[PDB]
Amino acid sequence: VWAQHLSEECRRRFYKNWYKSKKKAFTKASKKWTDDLGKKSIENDFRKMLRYCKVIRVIAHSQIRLIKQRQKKAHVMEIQLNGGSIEDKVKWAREHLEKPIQV
Amino acid sequence: FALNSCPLRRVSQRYVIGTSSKVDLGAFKVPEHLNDAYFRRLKAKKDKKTGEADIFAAKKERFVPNEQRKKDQKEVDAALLKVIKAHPEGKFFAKYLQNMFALHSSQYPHRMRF
Amino acid sequence: MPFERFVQTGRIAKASAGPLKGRLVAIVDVIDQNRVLVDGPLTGVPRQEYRLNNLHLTKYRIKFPYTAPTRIVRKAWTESDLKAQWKVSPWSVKAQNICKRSSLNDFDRFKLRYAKRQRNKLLTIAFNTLKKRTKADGTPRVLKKDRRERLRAEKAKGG
Amino acid sequence: MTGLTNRTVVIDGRGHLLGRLASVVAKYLLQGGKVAVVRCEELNLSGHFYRNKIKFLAYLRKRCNVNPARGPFHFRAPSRIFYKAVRGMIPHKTKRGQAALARLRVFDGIPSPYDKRRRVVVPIAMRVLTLRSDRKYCQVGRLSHEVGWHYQDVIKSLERKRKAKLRVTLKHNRELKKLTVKARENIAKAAEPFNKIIKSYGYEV
Amino acid sequence: RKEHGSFYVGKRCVYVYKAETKKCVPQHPERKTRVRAVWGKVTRIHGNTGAVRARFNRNLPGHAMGHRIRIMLYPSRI
RNA sequence: UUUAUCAUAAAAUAUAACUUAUAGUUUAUGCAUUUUAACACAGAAUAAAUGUUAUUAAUUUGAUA
RNA sequence: AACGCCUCUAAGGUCGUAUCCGUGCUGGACUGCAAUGAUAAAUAAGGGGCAAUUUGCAUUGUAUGGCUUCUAAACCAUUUAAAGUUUAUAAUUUACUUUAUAAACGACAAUGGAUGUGAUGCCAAUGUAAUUUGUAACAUAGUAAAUUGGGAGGAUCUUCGAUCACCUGAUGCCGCGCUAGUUACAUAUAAAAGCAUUAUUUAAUACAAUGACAAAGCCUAGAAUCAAUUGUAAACGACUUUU
Repeated sequence: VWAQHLSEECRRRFYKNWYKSKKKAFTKASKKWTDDLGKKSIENDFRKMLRYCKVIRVIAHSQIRLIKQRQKKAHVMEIQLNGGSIEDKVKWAREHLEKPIQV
Repeated sequence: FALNSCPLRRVSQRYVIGTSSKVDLGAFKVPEHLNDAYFRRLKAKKDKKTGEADIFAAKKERFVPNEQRKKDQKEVDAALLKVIKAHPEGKFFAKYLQNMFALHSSQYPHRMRF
Repeated sequence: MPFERFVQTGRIAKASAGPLKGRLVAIVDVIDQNRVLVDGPLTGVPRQEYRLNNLHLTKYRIKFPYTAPTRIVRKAWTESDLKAQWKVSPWSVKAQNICKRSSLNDFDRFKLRYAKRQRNKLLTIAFNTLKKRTKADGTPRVLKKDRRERLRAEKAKGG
Repeated sequence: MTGLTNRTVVIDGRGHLLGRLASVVAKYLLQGGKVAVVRCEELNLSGHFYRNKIKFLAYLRKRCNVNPARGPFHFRAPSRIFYKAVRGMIPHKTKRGQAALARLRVFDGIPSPYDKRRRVVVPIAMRVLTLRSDRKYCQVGRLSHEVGWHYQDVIKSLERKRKAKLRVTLKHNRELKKLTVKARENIAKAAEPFNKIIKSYGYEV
Repeated sequence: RKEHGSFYVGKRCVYVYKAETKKCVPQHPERKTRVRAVWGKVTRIHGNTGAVRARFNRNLPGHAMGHRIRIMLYPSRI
């Protein structure tokens, strides 16, 4: 499950040429938060983690343009949450979608 | 042929599987002019009895089927059907011929009391 | 001691694997761990010995001395009346697929296995014979109580 | 399905001996076979555990010395302990006997449709027809755990998942037969119905 | 067992398979020719448990191992 | 051999009394009854089962030709 | 315990190594597996999916002599070659749990099978095969189906896995077509003269599967690489980056 808005710094792992492109990721499959979805799209996709899964890991950017490099293209990383009763882990990860976490 | 769509044809004992018991035919006439020699294909005279004649392909000279044969067919299948309904309807007596052998569970090709 | 089959004189045993297959013999004595004597007068088996792995045991003891000759086993075999109470033994009916389902000629089969469509076409339409929660009524049974009036009253349709 | 018998013969591995179930299956797979053996963590091995400990621990020290990666790859599942057998019993260096292990799928912990499809027992290879009293046996469940199989309690919890919903699909079916034995009552006056089958069975009435 | 495969001795077994060509007409009762058959005849018994040998017309190309041949039921003693 | 007849033996277990034992049983620690697979060669009687002699009934038996 | 007794052992439980096995760590079924994102050019026309596809041609795979079919509904919940299993019953109890009492089965014939283990089809014919055959009379039984919102429901390298089966709100009225039995009646079909017929066993019907064409609406409007740059990298490729 992805958050709907993502930084242009950090939709840049998904491209090997970004100047050249038309910037079309994640343009389609981020409309799932704007359709009905409450019976169909995403609340099912968060139901699935409460029941089947055992390990919930979370996906994070790094705001690398604060680092002043010539790089401008992010680093995506799966961090595992480790707090109990994975009913918690799906609500912790549903809170902190699109919101920063600092060291 | 009325029942099973099968005329008075002629088969070997090699191509046939005789079941256990009988059907009673105690007073059947078996109208003995149905000889083996009586029923060749008649014939291919190599052309139309004139001797040394012409031909085009795809002739139909072998299968009417015979008008006299349809009188012999309605004689037996009259008299056979008065018999075969009067049997005790067992496994193979009345509507009981009419289905297409392919066998089933717990039974045989090997070593049966067939 | 849950009183299993005992090899004891003369526990009545029905043989399989050897040439006395299908014969109800009587034990007379014990020769070995693995062999016994055997004597069934009424079932037609004279006094042999027999490999114990071949004969299987039934619930029928009968009393003789262990030194008995056949004539007094024969006296005892009829006196306790085995012959009538064995052909009703509760799975000696299940012997008789040997006399009925074994080879079941092809002057038997079709009739005996065409009625299984007769029986089943009257069984599947004996389904949705339903009580479980619907009851009542499970719409669209506005139309089907007319069909279900032919289960209850049944004059004439619904309703 | 349809084939030389079906397109599968599902065998439960529970309670069977590892090498008699192998040479039955490697013979049948060369007949044109299609087996699919499930529950491989349950195959019994003869001898006690410290007999088969030592023998699997000797087959893993056989590695190449020049470069160990080339040397015998020692697979540690239970289903690969058994698939290793059915390659000793198959001509696996031929294009005939390589299509004979490509009929063999072998699973350990009975998944995905081989949990509704009927699976059968091979009484020639059962333990309790073959192995005596007093004789200790093993299971390939604990052999693979003590030689490094990291998924033993994975599949034990997955078993209890499909053991648990088996009780939901039997209590669907235990009462449903109770409907049939009531549905059997209304047909005793069908026409002349049951007489033609009961006169050849009758032992189940 | 060997009394079982002693039934089939003498039966014209056939091995049936397919090929890309027709190359031939329907000459006797209608022939499409996509199906090839090598006719044979079962000869004797083989195993001690009911396998069987069969001499064929040509000789069975051995990528036919494990593929079905059809033992016929004709020519039949009863 | 086996079935069968004979005469005696001598009777080693099985039908065929009633002990005691055993627990479960009742009634007031015993009895009353119940299973004795505890079961007193505990007895009678029977099997003359077993023991002796002899003969055999479609004279019964296989293998070997 | 054997072996009236002792005994670390025969059955059973334990204590336990710098060893062994695993984790941690490095490589990754070279090119395994899962998740995911985008899905072209054009925007006139096209190209690309949806798709059973609806519309034909035409092939393969097949049940191949109408169906030598099968079903993709179960037989323990540590185990024990006598080992015990079911069944009611009474109590107990989430539970066929637990317990008692009583049964059956006597490791047979049988059960390794057809309980065809939600009870298979071997077909609606009321003449059934390499096509389908019609209509009344009588008896019981009495199905199968098609349109609308909320829930609970389902993931093991999948035969189609953001869908999904049941169930309630509720739309509605098939009242289209059920079937079994008894009896009557209405036709059509079917016969390849081969009378010691088989052959490179066709093939259908149907099932399913693509394939390609003119045929059929919908949906769709991205990238990678090279070249240039970088210097976290460098023999070369390759990797990290940038417009």
